[PDB]
Amino acid sequence: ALTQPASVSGSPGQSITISCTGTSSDVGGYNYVSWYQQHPGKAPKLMIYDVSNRPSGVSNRFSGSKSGNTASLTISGLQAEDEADYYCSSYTSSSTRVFGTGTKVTVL
Amino acid sequence: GNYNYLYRLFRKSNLKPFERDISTEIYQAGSTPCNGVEGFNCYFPLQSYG
Amino acid sequence: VQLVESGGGLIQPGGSLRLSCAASGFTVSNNYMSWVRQAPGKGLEWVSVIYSGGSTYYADSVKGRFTISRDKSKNTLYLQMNRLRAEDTAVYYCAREGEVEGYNDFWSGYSRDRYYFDYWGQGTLVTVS
Repeated sequence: ALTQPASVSGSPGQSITISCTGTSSDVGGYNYVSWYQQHPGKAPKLMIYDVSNRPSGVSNRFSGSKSGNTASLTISGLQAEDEADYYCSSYTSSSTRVFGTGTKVTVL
Repeated sequence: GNYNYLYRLFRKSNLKPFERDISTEIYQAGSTPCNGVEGFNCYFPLQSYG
Repeated sequence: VQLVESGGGLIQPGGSLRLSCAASGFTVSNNYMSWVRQAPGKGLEWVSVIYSGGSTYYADSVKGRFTISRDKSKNTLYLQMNRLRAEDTAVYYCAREGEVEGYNDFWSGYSRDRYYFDYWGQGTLVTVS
């Protein structure tokens, strides 16, 4: 499975990093780590895919990376709308997909 | 949506003239192991038009 | 691209429930379709995924109990749930995978993999009691 910090917090203007440690099979072996944003009562939204890339139509402050078995979502310039939980979905390692525990961000 | 026409998205190799194939065997672009199974780097044969 | 779901509701343990996910603007055979559930106020758990054709892949928590299917004619995605249990109480989402050449980063061509999640369904409540 994928482990995530249960919550992170920060003030508007600065940056926050979000970690996701897993095995060497999916995150450390493969390169299809993704990130999502889900507001309470809404369906999740694709935030990051293909690791380094970002889907068009999304604020360019969002950024992701992975160092070995650990994935990273480096959000920059937090605003008020960013308040939501973020799930890290890596590749599946032979079609048994996985998700992180979720990181509920709280903006000051 | 009349999604009823296929177009052999990526076929095994280049096609000779006036040749037709209906084989829907799974195409592998990475490793060989996958035999008739759509795996990590083994995608299903044709597409469906929109 | 639209994904509407229906079929969830109150049900007793051990019974049967079949979910529906009608997809407009694309097909259950163009790109990979996957089911993902979220327990009330909890994380996301991938339920199952069917590839563009010939795949019945599930999770170890639902193997032998859930079977994923589709109807090409009606362009709907189905999920049979047999022998439901109390820990299956969640809202279920049908997620379409990434279309081939997503957002077309003009470097790589047509290799289907593009493993991520595109727009989701609305979700339906499944309460097993």
